[PDB]
Amino acid sequence: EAPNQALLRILKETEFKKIKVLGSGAFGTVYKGLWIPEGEKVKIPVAIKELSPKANKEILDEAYVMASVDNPHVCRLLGICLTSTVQLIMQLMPFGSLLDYVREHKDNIGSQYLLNWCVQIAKGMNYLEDRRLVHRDLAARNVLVKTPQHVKITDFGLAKLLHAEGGKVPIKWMALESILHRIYTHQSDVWSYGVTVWELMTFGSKPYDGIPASEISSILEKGERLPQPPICTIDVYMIMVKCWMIDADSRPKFRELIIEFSKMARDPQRYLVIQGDERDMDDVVDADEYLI
Ligand SMILES: CN1CCN(C2CCN(c3ccc(Nc4ncc(Cl)c(Nc5ccccc5P(C)(C)=O)n4)cc3Cl)CC2)CC1
Repeated sequence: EAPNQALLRILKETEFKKIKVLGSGAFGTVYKGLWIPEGEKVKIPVAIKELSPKANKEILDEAYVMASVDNPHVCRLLGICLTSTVQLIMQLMPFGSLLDYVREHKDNIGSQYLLNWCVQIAKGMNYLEDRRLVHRDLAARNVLVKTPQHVKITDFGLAKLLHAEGGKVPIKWMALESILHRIYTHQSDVWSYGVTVWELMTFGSKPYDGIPASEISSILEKGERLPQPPICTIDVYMIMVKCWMIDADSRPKFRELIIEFSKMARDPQRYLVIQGDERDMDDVVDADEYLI
């Protein structure tokens, strides 16, 4: 396989200011912050993630993956910070996760935005497929909003470079072959993409709500799937159901999903039916403009 010439960038802690906690949870807390490269006269809005030798081992594996990807629909790592427990410095996505955003603004989200997000997530995933990377945890919570017009895929803690494995994982986004056999493919990412689209089309509902994860395996086996969303035409709902087929070779490819959702994005009202669809920081630079 080709040699990975990606540059790991080490960043000085004295160059960052942690401003507020963006989130806390199972992982180490994520901070909003400012990165001021010395002598460069730029202020770069960043998100800093920190969770012990087991912690540093897991965070440098994610830094390995994120340092090796360069696409507009994939979250970008700026560098790492050599703290006793290593810090991941990434680009700040000001609007949070697409899951939260779609819930907070459901009364103002139209069909043009929903289908454009579907195109953009598929472009991210098609890029990860070109790089032989299996994300394994695609979900609306792992798609971040830079602007409502631009979204990027952001969580690589489970990603693997093509997969058999052992460990904890989110069952309600997983392809049935993964639940039963711990197998993962780009095609099983397609299954989670369908669930992610369903999360968007229902303005942020939880799949298989109030059903134990232990039950999900046999619900899927008997032939059951997630319901058609109210806003959804059979055209859109059929694409989801195709991602949830049993034969993984039968599900669509990410390059085909780009085409399909792109076509539906030219006549959005024909494919999604939503009521009232028609209706000192001077030196700040976004990470996407600060190159080297
Ligand atoms: C209902 N209230 C009203 C306020 N809303 C919250 C909205 C969600 N929040 C938020 C999270 C992230 C950003 N930007 C951001 N950029 C870049 C990154 Cl890497 C990032 N990572 C991150 C952050 C927190 C949790 C998890 C992660 P992960 C594990 C996906 O890496 N986050 C901006 C915001 Cl606002 C905080 C404000 C919702 C809650």
